Amino acid sequence: MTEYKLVVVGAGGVGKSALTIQLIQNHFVDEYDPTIEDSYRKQVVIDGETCLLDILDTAGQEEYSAMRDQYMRTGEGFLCVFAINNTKSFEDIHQYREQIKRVKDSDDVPMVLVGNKCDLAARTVESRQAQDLARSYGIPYIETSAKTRQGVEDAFYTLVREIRQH
Ligand SMILES: Nc1nc2c(ncn2[C@@H]2O[C@H](COP(=O)(O)OP(=O)(O)O)[C@@H](O)[C@H]2O)c(=O)[nH]1
Ligand SMILES: [Mg+2]
Repeated sequence: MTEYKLVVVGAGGVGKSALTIQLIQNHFVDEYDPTIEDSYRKQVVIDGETCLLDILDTAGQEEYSAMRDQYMRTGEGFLCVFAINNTKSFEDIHQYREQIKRVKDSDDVPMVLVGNKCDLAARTVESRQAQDLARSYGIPYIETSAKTRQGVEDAFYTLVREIRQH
């Protein structure tokens, strides 16, 4: 049984928590108390090999924050969540994809830019924009929607596949 860390990072509201709890409790949550920071684990099987995945769903909390930075150095999988129907999450992934290079002090993490909130018609972020920003860094782009587990499997799976190959 291997152990991988899903270092999640994105805008506060894209649906990072609702995505984690979904794979765990299995239910759409509209308010999972944004004022809560804890590590959510999950034992599942990727492809004939069970592997404990310590999901790291950071929360809000302002002021001093040294535990979130320490996790950026310990975990390895980076699920850069970005709500396509928000736009601010996109600008949040631009800078969020620099501090990761700070912590590890290098540009070679199994990075993964996911676009949450892709189960609606209001598409403020066209796929061409996320394709020109993610493809530029050389990172895979996927879709996700906690409102129906749509894409949640393509993100978590492709994440363990990037850490294994590395
Ligand atoms: N339609 C839709 N709304 C979502 C989705 N994920 C989050 N939201 C909305 O965004 C808000 C924040 O969700 P939540 O996951 O609790 O916040 P987070 O912890 O910052 O991700 C909620 O009020 C939801 O209505 C999703 O997959 N689909
Ligand atoms: Mg939250």
